[PDB]
Amino acid sequence: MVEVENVVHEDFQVTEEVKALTAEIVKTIRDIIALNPLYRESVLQM
Amino acid sequence: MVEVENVVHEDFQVTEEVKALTAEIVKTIRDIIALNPLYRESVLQM
Amino acid sequence: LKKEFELSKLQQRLGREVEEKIKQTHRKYLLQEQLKIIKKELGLEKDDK
Amino acid sequence: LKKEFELSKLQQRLGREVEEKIKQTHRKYLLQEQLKIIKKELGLEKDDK
Amino acid sequence: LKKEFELSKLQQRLGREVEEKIKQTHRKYLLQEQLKIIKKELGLEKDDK
Amino acid sequence: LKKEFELSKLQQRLGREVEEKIKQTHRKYLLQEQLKIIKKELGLEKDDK
Repeated sequence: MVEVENVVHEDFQVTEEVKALTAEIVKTIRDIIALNPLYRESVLQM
Repeated sequence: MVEVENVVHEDFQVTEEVKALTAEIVKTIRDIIALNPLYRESVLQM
Repeated sequence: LKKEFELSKLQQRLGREVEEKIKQTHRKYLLQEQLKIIKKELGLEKDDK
Repeated sequence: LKKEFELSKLQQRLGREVEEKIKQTHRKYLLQEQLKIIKKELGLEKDDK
Repeated sequence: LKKEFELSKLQQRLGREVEEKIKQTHRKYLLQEQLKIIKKELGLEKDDK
Repeated sequence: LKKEFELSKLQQRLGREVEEKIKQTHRKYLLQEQLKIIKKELGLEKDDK
């Protein structure tokens, strides 16, 4: 069966301010597990 | 004696916020067995 | 994430509101529950000094 | 070896037995102490000097 | 579940209180005992038979 | 190794000499330290024999 590894991973040359949203994602995940705790927070620490 | 399997089980069609209360049920159960441990935790890990 | 957190938040806040309205139940009810614990815990005494 | 072993095992059982007697003492004291505090809470049974 | 929980947390507070009172008893007894040994230690007959 | 041993030796010896001259401080100073310790933790007016 036809398949292709179209694992796109394009990135802007300047990779400085592109990781700032990730910081908000992990802070929002900490707020998601703090006000509505679902899973452990140890995986975020690993 | 007359009987019928009237195992009523109404459930909201929308099953998004209905399992959110379950999270509080399991947190209270975890705090009851953590703060007042009565039985084994292997059944809970299974 | 905003919408999901708002859903969990609206449920938690509406439930917190339910929780406050149940907290409106007077502390006399809690002390009555403790009084029921005095009357529904055991009947007989064992190894009394 | 068996002759010594029998006496040793006997001593071990005997020691645990005395220890379990201490536990049967104090565990019932924990239950009775809880009973007392609940009986003192029902109204006013003990008070200070 | 909360109805059970209120009593449990109350019992937990009561248990730590009774145990800490026993500790405040005996720790202070160790202090007073140390006080005595320093009041006695000096070379003396240590009143007795 | 010789130079290091002579340096370590002179340092340990000079420090041992300073330490000996400090041990000349009387044991009464130690007893006074314990005295201040007795006063730092006592309280409790006299209501005994």
